[PDB]
Amino acid sequence: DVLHLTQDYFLPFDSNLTQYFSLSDRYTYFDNPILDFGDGVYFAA
Amino acid sequence: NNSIAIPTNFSISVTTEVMPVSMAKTSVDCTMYICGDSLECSNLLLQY
Ligand SMILES: *[C@@H]1O[C@H](CO)[C@@H](O)[C@H](O)[C@H]1NC(C)=O
Repeated sequence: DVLHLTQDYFLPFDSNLTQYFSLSDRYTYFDNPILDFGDGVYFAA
Repeated sequence: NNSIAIPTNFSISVTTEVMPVSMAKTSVDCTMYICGDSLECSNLLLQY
């Protein structure tokens, strides 16, 4: 029950995420490249 | 005990009086005064 604010690595609000397609159920060249970890990654599938 | 002083003539005088009313309004930011553009100082300042 507090209102805490902090400085840390976060995903910025309303940011643009790259869309990758995956689905031998592989019709339109569904694959995955090597991405960049950076200092933190948000993965939504 | 039996003498009085009554004036026979007069004058109109204009006098000036100066009075302060308001002063300058000042706004102070804790950031870019205490720490400046320094994220290391800004991280420690979040507790204040
Ligand atoms: C997506 O967002 C980023 C950061 O806000 C911006 O640099 C980029 O131009 C945006 N792309 C499109 C297509 O809106």
